[PDB]
Amino acid sequence: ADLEDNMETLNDNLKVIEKADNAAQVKDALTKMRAAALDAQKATPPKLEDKSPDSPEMWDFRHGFDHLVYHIDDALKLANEGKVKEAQAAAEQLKCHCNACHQKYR
Ligand code: HEC
Ligand SMILES: [V+3]
Repeated sequence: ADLEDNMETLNDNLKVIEKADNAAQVKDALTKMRAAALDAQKATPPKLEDKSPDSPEMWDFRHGFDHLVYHIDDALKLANEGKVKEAQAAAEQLKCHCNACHQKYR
């Protein structure tokens, strides 16, 4: 999948999480989001296409996904413990990090 597919996967599963009826449903969407984040971490966003692959911008882009995954992994901990509401609030914490990378690189 390309970066656009990964973003729609992140967007769709965040909506799945918000509408979920139990924590296993949240757990399942979070794992799909984890996969999509690591995949997206390997892409070059179009705005940075003529930057060096070693550029500070490209490393900042990749590191935004590391922090997103960290957050996804914390939400997964709550989902595995059966705490549906806390895991959902944990998933909402992702949104500002989605937004901060978009502001720089969308
Ligand atoms: C950088 C570390 C990002 C993080 C974290 C998130 N997104 Fe993102 N997103 C990013 C880029 C560079 C782009 C442009 C994609 C392109 O190919 O030009 C996007 C785009 C989106 C979109 C629009 C996709 C499209 O059809 O063009 C969506 C819906 C989207 N992003 C959602 C999204 C969500 C929900 C995130 C947090 C879970 C998130 N993104 C994080 C870069 C980054
Ligand atoms: V954070």
